Amino acid sequence: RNDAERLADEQSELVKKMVFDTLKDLYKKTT
Amino acid sequence: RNDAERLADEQSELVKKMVFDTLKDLYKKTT
Amino acid sequence: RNDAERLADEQSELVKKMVFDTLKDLYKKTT
Amino acid sequence: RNDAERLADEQSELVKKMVFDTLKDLYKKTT
Repeated sequence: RNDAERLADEQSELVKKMVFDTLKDLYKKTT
Repeated sequence: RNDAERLADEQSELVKKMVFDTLKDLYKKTT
Repeated sequence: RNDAERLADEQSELVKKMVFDTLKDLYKKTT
Repeated sequence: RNDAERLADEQSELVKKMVFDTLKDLYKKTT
């Protein structure tokens, strides 16, 4: 069993999604 | 919508894999 | 002259700082 | 404060250099 593995995936997915929104609109300001 | 989107996507996945490993070690110390 | 170079640094610095706060408190939840 | 901090720092710089290059190309298309 590895809760940290699955658990870590969650938190990581939360950050990746957050960056998307930011970088998304941020990258739009240029183009 | 534009390159700005496809970009933010490449960054997220990049940041995810990065933070993904971090959390792993974070819990490793105490699981 | 390269405004994109210096300009890019700014935006990038804004994201890095943002991630710090997030990852900071996020990494604290573990330890 | 703890490893959680030193970590978030390593991630930021990592995400920065990543987003730093992106912006470069973003403006490259139109500067």
